[PDB]
Amino acid sequence: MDDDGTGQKQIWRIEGSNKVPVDPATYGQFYGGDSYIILYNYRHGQIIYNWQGAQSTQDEVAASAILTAQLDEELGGTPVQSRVVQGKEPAHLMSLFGGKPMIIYKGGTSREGGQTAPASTRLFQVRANSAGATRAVEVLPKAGALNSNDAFVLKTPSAAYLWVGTGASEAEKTGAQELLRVLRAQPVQVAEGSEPDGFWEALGGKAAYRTSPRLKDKKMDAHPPRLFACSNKIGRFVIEEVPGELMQEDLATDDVMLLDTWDQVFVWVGKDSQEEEKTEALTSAKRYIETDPANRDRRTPITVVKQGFEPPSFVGWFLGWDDDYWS
Amino acid sequence: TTALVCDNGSGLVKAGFAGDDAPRAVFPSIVGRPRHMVGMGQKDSYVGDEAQSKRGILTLKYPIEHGIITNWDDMEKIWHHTFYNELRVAPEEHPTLLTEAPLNPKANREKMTQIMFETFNVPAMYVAIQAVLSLYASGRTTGIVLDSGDGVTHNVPIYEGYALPHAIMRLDLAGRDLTDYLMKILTERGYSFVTTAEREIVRDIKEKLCYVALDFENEMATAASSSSLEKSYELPDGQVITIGNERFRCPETLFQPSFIGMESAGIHETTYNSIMKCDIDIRKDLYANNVMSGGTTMYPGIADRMQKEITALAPSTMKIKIIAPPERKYSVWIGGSILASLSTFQQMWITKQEYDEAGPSIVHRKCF
Ligand SMILES: Nc1ncnc2c1ncn2[C@@H]1O[C@H](COP(=O)(O)OP(=O)(O)OP(=O)(O)O)[C@@H](O)[C@H]1O
Ligand SMILES: [Ca+2]
Ligand SMILES: [Ca+2]
Ligand SMILES: [Ca+2]
Ligand SMILES: [Ca+2]
Ligand SMILES: [Ca+2]
Repeated sequence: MDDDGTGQKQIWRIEGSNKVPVDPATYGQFYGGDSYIILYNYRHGQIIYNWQGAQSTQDEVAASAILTAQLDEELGGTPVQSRVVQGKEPAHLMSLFGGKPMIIYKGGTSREGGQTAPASTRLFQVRANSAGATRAVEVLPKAGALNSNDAFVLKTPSAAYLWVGTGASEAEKTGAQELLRVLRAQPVQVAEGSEPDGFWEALGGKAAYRTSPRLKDKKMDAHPPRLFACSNKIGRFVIEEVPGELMQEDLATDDVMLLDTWDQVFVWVGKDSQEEEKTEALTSAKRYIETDPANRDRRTPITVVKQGFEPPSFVGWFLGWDDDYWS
Repeated sequence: TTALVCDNGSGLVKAGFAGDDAPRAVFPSIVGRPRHMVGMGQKDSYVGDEAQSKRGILTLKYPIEHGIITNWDDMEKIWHHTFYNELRVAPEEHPTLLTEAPLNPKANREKMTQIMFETFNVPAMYVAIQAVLSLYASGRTTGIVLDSGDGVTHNVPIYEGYALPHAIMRLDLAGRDLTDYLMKILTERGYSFVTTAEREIVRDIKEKLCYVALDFENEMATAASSSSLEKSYELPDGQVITIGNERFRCPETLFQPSFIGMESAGIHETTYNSIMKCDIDIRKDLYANNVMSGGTTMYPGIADRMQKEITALAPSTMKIKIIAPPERKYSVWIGGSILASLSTFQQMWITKQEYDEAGPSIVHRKCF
């Protein structure tokens, strides 16, 4: 099976000890700190997506998995279950919104604290991938959080803007607006490298963000960056490509990562990694090149970054980072 | 109205209240009894911690062997003590969730249900499949679970929340076995552990210094070439003994049951065997969702090893993933707690009214 997404769908959101419905007019939006269940009827059986937000607790996740099964049972167990974790949504689940972007807010109902309060002034990193799939992830309203390769939205009850990075693509331009409407306010369409003095004020700080000649290249949609996991945990060195969208989670604290942005290759060493792992990663990074489609630009720099000390030119490739994460 | 959750293991009883993140009470599934006067009010039976700390006037018995209840009278002792001594509640006042082993015989489920209703007069009850709970605990409803504890090891294929009985594998080698074996080898080493009181010493040496080698033969070699693998363990009398290669030889048993006289294959083969018993369709999902659970899956290194071995049995391409929750000593209990806290359970319960009308049988249609 696989259709538009234009079909009829029902979305729930495991709150405390119950799967409570989600206002149909906000279907698109989700709280990255909770778990949802969504029933979708194709356009020809059904399928249930158990979407587990990145910051949702075990009690929720566990709950959300049980209710997904119980729902499947209740409907005669004909529908298909599909567990998806934040950031790794399948193309289809991603289309259940007529083309609107998938918005993901900070927080959610930590049942023993209830629904958290929006903000006071917030920012979103709006990124999309090859197939146009777009995401708007809420991030801390800091200058250091911007990425020349995406479009951001800065709502600040005082004001509000729609910053658009050099390399930002249409999809992100579009979805950037959709997010503005969705929750309310008119921008101040500002492009990168020519921004007002009061945009920098919303962020309250100075700037110096995530940027690099590759990040600023709007032709990335040719050689997309790729993340590799390099581990020798099984007794031989092996490299696995990291599917889905590059997220801070994807970095194996246990091993050595390869972030090949074509014009350069970051070798990311996990804190608890192994020297032999780093070595072979390098040996390989240096060999991925040379076997070069000569499309392989001259002598690409190989750079080494240690866990917890990654530079902006590296972090700007991960959908929503979190300085405090491995701590 | 809070519900009780009970995971009766072969060697441990984890019990508590639904909603809590952890058992409130964990204690040996043992019931003692005079080995044939004492004071006054001579106790016909002591249980758990208390039946251990002593042991001199006893036999020490195990109501559950290899995941299955076999001594029901003594099992009731366990359930009472759980109810009235550890949890400190009265059974008639709380719905109760019990756990069971993968292929628990239809006769056992009934007895279990009968006892809970006719002997403890509970309001309502339910029985879950251990491995399945551990899977829920991780947020999955599909994948193959490895549940190795104190008396048994199970390979349990789960797809969309339901275990696949034709594909389950039972291996009667686990916790206790490995402990006892560790006594044998240590004894051959020169030190002497034979006594039951000493059985417990060894158990701690097992949970603190054993590990699974990535490559048993290399480790064997290294252990024999230097002394880099050796560890010092201070006994209670102060004597310090050094356990070396026996650190990994012990749980090496898992992968080579051959080491304790068993004919069976290793936990990696049974896993493969099991996966291959399931539809060719869901086998990918299975390989990506190896969820470990149980005390015996806590050995440092078993996860990776488990990955190595299966990677060599599975087809060249398969993506292998081994999930190893830190909390895995209590997956079963946790998941059960969470499952019983859900508002949807209220309806799933077996009420006493229902039991009075239908009788024990009801457990087969109500639980599943
Ligand atoms: N760190 C550890 N390492 C190795 N084994 C451990 C560790 N901690 C606990 N165990 C073992 O786990 C077993 C008890 O855990 P568990 O709750 O799985 O027992 P159980 O559920 O009664 O066993 P089963 O489910 O087979 O009936 C014991 O044999 C204990 O030695
Ligand atoms: Ca189904
Ligand atoms: Ca939450
Ligand atoms: Ca972009
Ligand atoms: Ca490693
Ligand atoms: Ca158990």
